[PDB]
Amino acid sequence: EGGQMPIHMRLPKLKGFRNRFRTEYEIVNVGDINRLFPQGGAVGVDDLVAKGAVRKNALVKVLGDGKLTAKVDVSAHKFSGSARAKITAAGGSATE
Amino acid sequence: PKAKTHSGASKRFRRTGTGKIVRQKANRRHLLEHKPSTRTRRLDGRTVVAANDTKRVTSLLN
RNA sequence: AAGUGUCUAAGGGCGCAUGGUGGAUGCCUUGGCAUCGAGAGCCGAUGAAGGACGUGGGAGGCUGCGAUAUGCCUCGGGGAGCUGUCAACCGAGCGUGGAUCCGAGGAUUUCCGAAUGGGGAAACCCAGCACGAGUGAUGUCGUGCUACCCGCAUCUGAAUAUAUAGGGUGCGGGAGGGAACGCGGGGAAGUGAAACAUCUCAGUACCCGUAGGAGGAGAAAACAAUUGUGAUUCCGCA
RNA sequence: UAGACGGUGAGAGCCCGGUACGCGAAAACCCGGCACCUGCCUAGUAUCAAUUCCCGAGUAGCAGCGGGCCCGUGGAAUCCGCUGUGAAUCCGCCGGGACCACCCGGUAAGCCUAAAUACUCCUCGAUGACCGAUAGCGGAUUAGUACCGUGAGGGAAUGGUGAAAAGUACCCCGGGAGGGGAGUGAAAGAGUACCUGAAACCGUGUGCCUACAAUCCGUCAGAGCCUCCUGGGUGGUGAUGGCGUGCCUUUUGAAGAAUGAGCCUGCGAGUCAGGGACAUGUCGCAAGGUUAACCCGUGUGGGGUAGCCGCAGCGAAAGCGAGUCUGAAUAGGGCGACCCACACGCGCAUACGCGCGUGUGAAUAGUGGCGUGUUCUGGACCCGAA
RNA sequence: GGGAUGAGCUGUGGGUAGGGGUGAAAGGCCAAUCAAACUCCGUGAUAGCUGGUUCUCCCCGAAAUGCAUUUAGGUGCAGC
RNA sequence: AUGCCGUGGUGUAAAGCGUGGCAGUGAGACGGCGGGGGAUAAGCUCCGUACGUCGAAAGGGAAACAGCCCAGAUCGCCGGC
RNA sequence: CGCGGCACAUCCACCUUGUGGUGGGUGUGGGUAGGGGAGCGUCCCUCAUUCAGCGAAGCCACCGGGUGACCGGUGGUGGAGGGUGGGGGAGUGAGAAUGCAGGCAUGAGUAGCGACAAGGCAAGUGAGAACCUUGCCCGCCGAAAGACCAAGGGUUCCUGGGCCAGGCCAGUCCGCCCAGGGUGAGUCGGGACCUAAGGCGAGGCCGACAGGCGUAGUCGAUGGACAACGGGUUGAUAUUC
RNA sequence: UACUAAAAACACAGGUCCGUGCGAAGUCGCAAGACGAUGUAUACGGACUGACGCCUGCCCGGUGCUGGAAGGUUAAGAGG
RNA sequence: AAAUUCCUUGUCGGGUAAGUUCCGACCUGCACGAAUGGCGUAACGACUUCUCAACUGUCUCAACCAUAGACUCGGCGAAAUUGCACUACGAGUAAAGAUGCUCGUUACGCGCGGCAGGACGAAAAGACCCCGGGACCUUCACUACAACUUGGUAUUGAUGUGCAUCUAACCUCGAACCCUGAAUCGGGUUUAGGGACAGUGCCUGGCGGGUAGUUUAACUGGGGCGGUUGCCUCCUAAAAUGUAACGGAGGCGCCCAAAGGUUCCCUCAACCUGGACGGCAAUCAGGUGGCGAGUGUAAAUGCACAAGGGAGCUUGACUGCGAGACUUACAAGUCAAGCAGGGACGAAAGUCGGGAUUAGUGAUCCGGCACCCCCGAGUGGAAGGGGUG
Ligand SMILES: [Mg+2]
Ligand SMILES: [Mg+2]
Ligand SMILES: [Mg+2]
Ligand SMILES: [Mg+2]
Ligand SMILES: [Mg+2]
Ligand SMILES: [Mg+2]
Ligand SMILES: [Mg+2]
Ligand SMILES: [Mg+2]
Ligand SMILES: [Mg+2]
Ligand SMILES: [Mg+2]
Ligand SMILES: [Mg+2]
Ligand SMILES: [Mg+2]
Ligand SMILES: [Mg+2]
Ligand SMILES: [Mg+2]
Ligand SMILES: [Mg+2]
Ligand SMILES: [Mg+2]
Ligand SMILES: [Mg+2]
Ligand SMILES: [Mg+2]
Ligand SMILES: [Mg+2]
Ligand SMILES: [Mg+2]
Ligand SMILES: [Mg+2]
Ligand SMILES: [Mg+2]
Ligand SMILES: [Mg+2]
Ligand SMILES: [Mg+2]
Ligand SMILES: [Mg+2]
Ligand SMILES: [Mg+2]
Ligand SMILES: [Mg+2]
Ligand SMILES: [Mg+2]
Ligand SMILES: [Mg+2]
Ligand SMILES: [Mg+2]
Ligand SMILES: [Mg+2]
Ligand SMILES: [Mg+2]
Ligand SMILES: [Mg+2]
Ligand SMILES: [Mg+2]
Ligand SMILES: [Mg+2]
Ligand SMILES: [Mg+2]
Ligand SMILES: [Mg+2]
Ligand SMILES: [Mg+2]
Ligand SMILES: [Mg+2]
Ligand SMILES: [Mg+2]
Ligand SMILES: [Mg+2]
Ligand SMILES: [Mg+2]
Ligand SMILES: [Mg+2]
Ligand SMILES: [Mg+2]
Ligand SMILES: [Mg+2]
Ligand SMILES: [Mg+2]
Ligand SMILES: [Mg+2]
Ligand SMILES: [Mg+2]
Ligand SMILES: [Mg+2]
Ligand SMILES: [Mg+2]
Ligand SMILES: [Mg+2]
Ligand SMILES: [Mg+2]
Ligand SMILES: [Mg+2]
Ligand SMILES: [Mg+2]
Ligand SMILES: [Mg+2]
Ligand SMILES: [Mg+2]
Ligand SMILES: [Mg+2]
Ligand SMILES: [Mg+2]
Ligand SMILES: [Mg+2]
Ligand SMILES: [Mg+2]
Ligand SMILES: [Mg+2]
Ligand SMILES: [Mg+2]
Ligand SMILES: [Mg+2]
Ligand SMILES: [Mg+2]
Ligand SMILES: [Mg+2]
Ligand SMILES: [Mg+2]
Ligand SMILES: [Mg+2]
Ligand SMILES: [Mg+2]
Ligand SMILES: [Mg+2]
Ligand SMILES: [Mg+2]
Ligand SMILES: [Mg+2]
Ligand SMILES: [Mg+2]
Ligand SMILES: [Mg+2]
Ligand SMILES: [Mg+2]
Ligand SMILES: [Mg+2]
Ligand SMILES: [Mg+2]
Ligand SMILES: [Mg+2]
Ligand SMILES: [Mg+2]
Ligand SMILES: [Mg+2]
Ligand SMILES: [Mg+2]
Ligand SMILES: [Mg+2]
Ligand SMILES: [Mg+2]
Ligand SMILES: [Mg+2]
Ligand SMILES: [Mg+2]
Ligand SMILES: [Mg+2]
Ligand SMILES: [Mg+2]
Ligand SMILES: [Mg+2]
Ligand SMILES: [Mg+2]
Ligand SMILES: [Mg+2]
Ligand SMILES: [Mg+2]
Ligand SMILES: [Mg+2]
Ligand SMILES: [Mg+2]
Ligand SMILES: [Mg+2]
Ligand SMILES: [Mg+2]
Ligand SMILES: [Mg+2]
Ligand SMILES: [Mg+2]
Ligand SMILES: [Mg+2]
Ligand SMILES: [Mg+2]
Ligand SMILES: [Mg+2]
Ligand SMILES: [Mg+2]
Ligand SMILES: [Mg+2]
Ligand SMILES: [Mg+2]
Ligand SMILES: [Mg+2]
Ligand SMILES: [Mg+2]
Ligand SMILES: [Mg+2]
Ligand SMILES: [Mg+2]
Ligand SMILES: [Mg+2]
Ligand SMILES: [Mg+2]
Ligand SMILES: [Mg+2]
Ligand SMILES: [Mg+2]
Ligand SMILES: [Mg+2]
Ligand SMILES: [Mg+2]
Ligand SMILES: [Mg+2]
Ligand SMILES: [Mg+2]
Ligand SMILES: [Mg+2]
Ligand SMILES: [Mg+2]
Ligand SMILES: [Mg+2]
Ligand SMILES: [Mg+2]
Ligand SMILES: [Mg+2]
Ligand SMILES: [Mg+2]
Ligand SMILES: [Mg+2]
Ligand SMILES: [Mg+2]
Ligand SMILES: [Mg+2]
Ligand SMILES: [Mg+2]
Ligand SMILES: [Mg+2]
Ligand SMILES: [Mg+2]
Ligand SMILES: [Mg+2]
Ligand SMILES: [Mg+2]
Ligand SMILES: [Mg+2]
Ligand SMILES: [Mg+2]
Ligand SMILES: [Mg+2]
Ligand SMILES: [Mg+2]
Ligand SMILES: [Mg+2]
Ligand SMILES: [Mg+2]
Ligand SMILES: [Mg+2]
Ligand SMILES: [Mg+2]
Ligand SMILES: [Mg+2]
Ligand SMILES: [Mg+2]
Ligand SMILES: [Mg+2]
Ligand SMILES: [Mg+2]
Ligand SMILES: [Mg+2]
Ligand SMILES: [Mg+2]
Ligand SMILES: [Mg+2]
Ligand SMILES: [Mg+2]
Ligand SMILES: [Mg+2]
Ligand SMILES: [Mg+2]
Ligand SMILES: [Mg+2]
Ligand SMILES: [Mg+2]
Ligand SMILES: [Mg+2]
Repeated sequence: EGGQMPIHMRLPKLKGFRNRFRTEYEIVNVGDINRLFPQGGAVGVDDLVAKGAVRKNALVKVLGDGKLTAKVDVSAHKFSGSARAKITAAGGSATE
Repeated sequence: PKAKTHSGASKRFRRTGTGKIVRQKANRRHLLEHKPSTRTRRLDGRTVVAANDTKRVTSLLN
């Protein structure tokens, strides 16, 4: 910028560190589980990888966006609180 | 070859969920005694990069 | 008398016509460039790579060859022309009793060159020994061998005794070259940092050593993280 | 099974060399087999028990100074070099990023090891939306030659008659050179100065103008001549009148007496690579999209899910999640979600609608390809130092 | 015009080599080049500087300002 | 006085604004008006000016004459104002 | 302003009312840097089609055409490749870089034709003579402008030819071109003898490597040693025959 | 000062100072080695001055050089 | 009065008709001076300088002659340069010096020999100057390195009391002998010495223009020198904002624990009149006096309703925030109601997130400290990192 201290040097670094050991979760929402599994039934990590709501070979957690009207038995990793709330409210089960 | 992203820019800017580029603000690192809390709180947090810095900042991050 | 009134080209301009110069354009090509698929990946003291000087019926160059000199022998192929090419002219010949030509193997292979008998301004000079040839005899000619270092094996064992250094002999080997690719080692600067020293350039260029057909690496003092993988290399990701 | 390619007097499958295809090797070399040969085994095995010994040294470790790894010495781990110090042999030692404990992994200080990888001086066989004589190699030509330099080094230029030399006998001018006539040839409007034969440049002939006029050289107006066709129109010229300060670069501003250009011909400057980056145009598929290496195919085709991008964000992070961070806060703020047009279907509003689901966008929403502009790293539009 | 038996001139053969040589010293000379030779290579060095950058038409059309700048003939952002 | 800010009407196509792609420019000149510096010199210099022209604007006028006055060249006409 | 042509933007009405066309309005069309849009020409490839020895390309002239880059027709020349269209790809366009190569102008029939020794006549040869040959006059050098050697050059030497290049003019001449010929050593100058400076250097010492230095030794004349004189002869050799 | 400077510049004989006790000091080389020198303080090297005559005064504060080591400061090493 | 003297042609004397030069002095030495030698000096000098004689074409002042060119003829036959071209002059105009533009004037076309005023003639991308880059040079610029030097440690040992001695490491370019035939090399053997020193390796301090790479600002009416560089206030500034100059003026790089917050109270300066020390001006009293005083500190805008003066109690000189604004290229800078926590003052209303306001300041990086316990390289820790201040 002609010699004044540039924008990438005037400003401070963003604070903090990145966690080397962070566990990243693929995300599925009970809304899209309802969308992909209208009749309910057993829901597995492999099953919703196959139906395409989640990437393969990753830990997947279920979140609570959208409605659940399906009697669903979802076996995922580390559900959300609202996710279990509406999964059981629809009569299904949420299992690690 | 493959483009190298600018290191200092990558540590001074980040993108939000909708693509806005944010940044923290200068003058909060030291000489804080004479700075009143109104000024330090104005300087606290993150702001969106100025509209006419956006193009160069995006070029640096990309 | 007054007046108006053409015409002329020393040369020059413009346009045509017709030529010259020149070598563009177009179209080519016994030449290149970049690849792909196969090979071959070394040559050298049994003298290399590369040369010098010679060699042909005619002068030179190229090319081939080496005093056996565009050539010698053998084994194959082939079948009528041939005596290479700039490059025509001739001259003189050869060939179905198989030439020219093509393939393979061998023979010859001056001198220089690692060059190595010694010397030297590379392609030159001067030898020693042995065996032959030649002379009346010295002269002279031909062929081998004769560098240094290393290793091995034998003999000897200085000062000095044990001994060793060294020396003698006999076998082997090395040396030098090669476009790229490998490995190990040494290792810039310009440049970039809008200056510049950290940093970069870049372990690049270059250099040294040293290969091989490839090389290096390679068989866990490995990774990994609670079930695990199981030499190395290389490619793609990450 | 031959229409590859080239030659032959002009585009040849049937004319020639060949081509498809089929044969072919004395010998040499290469490859493989059988022998011959060489080497190993014909004596160990199992169990018990863990009393004894064995595992590669000036090495490891440690300290110093360096090097190298993303690590530029940092808390510096692993690895390498030198200096000093200097172990232990499994109830050892090393690594797991200071270190300690535990746990896990492995056995340094000896060597060898194919294949997948790199390269092409060289040999065959092909190929080219490569060049075509100022190009392409410097080199189609005496080419690393000539030439230049003491030397290391530098380093050119020069291709084309014609199908066939049929390369012009003979005669004439001329000392020859050169030419004329003859002759050859389809052509000499191909004559070894040779295919085509542009421009600059140089003549010759010819129409008009031009020796009283001050001219960026033209332009508009315009007589008259000349020419060729039917007074008229072309084409040439241009007496005479007006207007009129070259081109380029670079400048506030140049006709400028600022720069560059004698002329002509040829050559001489935003290119290419990358699943790069951004944005766009377009096309495919679409909550998905797409492969990379690689594999298989005479190809451009078919496989190939590793990966990448999209799919949820917030937070330094643990983490939580349509939320999340700050905060004591059911305070406020930050960032993020409320995703589109048309239609139907539902849990139903009289038929018109909130939400949620099919669908249809084959721009949806992304993703991949291709085009373009810009950009990154490369010489990066080209030329130029000291 | 100076020296011209001398610190003379000159031949032949040799030695010293580039941050080096040599210099009765002028930064002189080291192959017509010397305040660091020449050649090749790094290399197409770099140059905020100078120059050049080639066909056409259609539409629109600036700026020579502010801020900052080891900046002032450059550049970033703004303005247009 | 102008100028400026807001607002309500009226008028006015190529206003404005946001956000992207691609810029160039960042040496200005003179003239009018208001000022500084200078010697109320300079074809001087430095500012201001919803001022102009040149720059990048040909045509007409000013003898000639970027920057003054008139006027903004789409092309053609041997028409007119 | 009038009349006619074009273009851009935008608006209104018909036609598959946006891919958009048609008609009509309205406004607009100076322009450097610069942005955007649309095209011309060259070459190559693919597909289709069509020309071409009854003549392609290229070039030249003339006549025409388009809003521009440019295009077409006809004829001449020429001798083997073109045209058009759908696409694809560029070493795709030059007037400038004191750009590069080649050709050719301008200066200009100009300067100059290289020492201030000096030429002349007669005859000859010849196509051609200031320059060549012969003779004779004249002049110049003569411590060289003569005769030799070394270094260097390399055949320039001699003979016979030649005469378009070269020679600063011309040339019959020539150190030019062509062919043939020519250089004879016991004693000359060198080696086979010797060593100087210096060079190389077995082993060796030193140095990470590369390599440096150096002993023995071996080279290295410009020096030391070493035996020939006089005459004659060829076109060209001679202390050589 | 080859090629615009020949001088008053350089050199010089003479002078002084400093270094050097000997494979010296100095110099060339990483070293070996070499020159110095087949020299040995009447010698060699460096510095300044510049025949000869008369002379060469003051300052040791600064900076060098030479010598000294009482004390202060301090690196590695040891220590811990 | 100089190879030194600026003033300066100093002054005096000499030399000349006339002397800024010359010679001799004077001393007022801008700025002489003793080995960067001082002052002299015979001889010497293609040195510099002044004078005289002689001599002369140097000159007054030129003339003539010969030769080589020039010129003519014949032959051969370049060159630099070149945007063009049937290239006048004057006065103008214009990038401010015109063949080319204006208005005039002058001029038949073309050669030849001459001259050199112009074509800002030709030649070398100005050497001067400035800007950018470079090179080399210097040094008490920076940072390195070589060399030199210091200590530790290894090589490196023994004995006694760091010191001494010893010898065996190591060293010797002391000597002899052998390889060796030829050897001033080398090596070995012996001897004579030195000697755990030296040298060398690693580590380490010093020194180090000897060498190397580099830096050494910009603005600027050219550059240098001088001055300046950020912030605040005013004027310039053309009555919003903004606005340049090396334009005109000043301040700032703090201070205050109260000079902050709050509650309450007060009004100043000056003048006049009277009054022990006391006066023009100390304190007092009374009038008059609305701001002429004061404001921590420049200036401006403000403040008498006070923001000026005084007193009481206090720490809001807060924590978590912050709608919305101003300003602005960006980075920054500025204001902020109001909400909550926990407080201060106040009876309450309320006010308080420093100071009447606007200067008293410094991005990022890299680190430090306190806290929080966020991550913690197999795991538990820890190291280290992170957040907040
Ligand atoms: Mg902080
Ligand atoms: Mg604070
Ligand atoms: Mg051609
Ligand atoms: Mg081999
Ligand atoms: Mg031949
Ligand atoms: Mg031959
Ligand atoms: Mg033989
Ligand atoms: Mg046979
Ligand atoms: Mg044969
Ligand atoms: Mg053979
Ligand atoms: Mg030999
Ligand atoms: Mg030899
Ligand atoms: Mg013995
Ligand atoms: Mg080898
Ligand atoms: Mg560097
Ligand atoms: Mg730099
Ligand atoms: Mg730069
Ligand atoms: Mg191997
Ligand atoms: Mg064919
Ligand atoms: Mg270590
Ligand atoms: Mg390291
Ligand atoms: Mg082991
Ligand atoms: Mg092992
Ligand atoms: Mg191996
Ligand atoms: Mg392998
Ligand atoms: Mg191959
Ligand atoms: Mg081939
Ligand atoms: Mg070529
Ligand atoms: Mg030569
Ligand atoms: Mg004829
Ligand atoms: Mg005829
Ligand atoms: Mg005929
Ligand atoms: Mg023909
Ligand atoms: Mg020709
Ligand atoms: Mg021809
Ligand atoms: Mg007339
Ligand atoms: Mg006139
Ligand atoms: Mg006219
Ligand atoms: Mg301009
Ligand atoms: Mg100017
Ligand atoms: Mg000009
Ligand atoms: Mg001119
Ligand atoms: Mg200029
Ligand atoms: Mg020019
Ligand atoms: Mg995040
Ligand atoms: Mg929120
Ligand atoms: Mg799409
Ligand atoms: Mg492309
Ligand atoms: Mg360049
Ligand atoms: Mg003389
Ligand atoms: Mg004399
Ligand atoms: Mg004399
Ligand atoms: Mg000098
Ligand atoms: Mg020279
Ligand atoms: Mg240099
Ligand atoms: Mg490079
Ligand atoms: Mg416009
Ligand atoms: Mg700065
Ligand atoms: Mg910009
Ligand atoms: Mg600027
Ligand atoms: Mg400016
Ligand atoms: Mg201005
Ligand atoms: Mg004014
Ligand atoms: Mg002005
Ligand atoms: Mg103005
Ligand atoms: Mg105008
Ligand atoms: Mg006008
Ligand atoms: Mg006019
Ligand atoms: Mg009228
Ligand atoms: Mg336009
Ligand atoms: Mg207009
Ligand atoms: Mg433009
Ligand atoms: Mg025909
Ligand atoms: Mg014809
Ligand atoms: Mg063609
Ligand atoms: Mg035509
Ligand atoms: Mg035609
Ligand atoms: Mg034709
Ligand atoms: Mg064509
Ligand atoms: Mg086509
Ligand atoms: Mg195309
Ligand atoms: Mg091109
Ligand atoms: Mg051209
Ligand atoms: Mg040109
Ligand atoms: Mg030329
Ligand atoms: Mg002339
Ligand atoms: Mg003449
Ligand atoms: Mg002559
Ligand atoms: Mg005669
Ligand atoms: Mg005489
Ligand atoms: Mg005499
Ligand atoms: Mg002769
Ligand atoms: Mg003859
Ligand atoms: Mg002749
Ligand atoms: Mg002649
Ligand atoms: Mg040796
Ligand atoms: Mg030697
Ligand atoms: Mg010798
Ligand atoms: Mg000899
Ligand atoms: Mg001799
Ligand atoms: Mg003779
Ligand atoms: Mg000179
Ligand atoms: Mg001279
Ligand atoms: Mg002396
Ligand atoms: Mg002494
Ligand atoms: Mg010494
Ligand atoms: Mg001294
Ligand atoms: Mg002196
Ligand atoms: Mg003294
Ligand atoms: Mg003292
Ligand atoms: Mg004097
Ligand atoms: Mg005087
Ligand atoms: Mg005097
Ligand atoms: Mg002195
Ligand atoms: Mg003196
Ligand atoms: Mg003299
Ligand atoms: Mg005369
Ligand atoms: Mg003449
Ligand atoms: Mg005239
Ligand atoms: Mg004039
Ligand atoms: Mg005039
Ligand atoms: Mg004119
Ligand atoms: Mg004349
Ligand atoms: Mg002149
Ligand atoms: Mg000039
Ligand atoms: Mg210049
Ligand atoms: Mg010093
Ligand atoms: Mg020491
Ligand atoms: Mg030591
Ligand atoms: Mg230096
Ligand atoms: Mg540098
Ligand atoms: Mg400056
Ligand atoms: Mg100034
Ligand atoms: Mg104002
Ligand atoms: Mg105003
Ligand atoms: Mg101040
Ligand atoms: Mg208070
Ligand atoms: Mg108060
Ligand atoms: Mg505070
Ligand atoms: Mg806020
Ligand atoms: Mg409260
Ligand atoms: Mg209370
Ligand atoms: Mg408040
Ligand atoms: Mg204050
Ligand atoms: Mg930094
Ligand atoms: Mg852990
Ligand atoms: Mg660990
Ligand atoms: Mg901690
Ligand atoms: Mg906070």
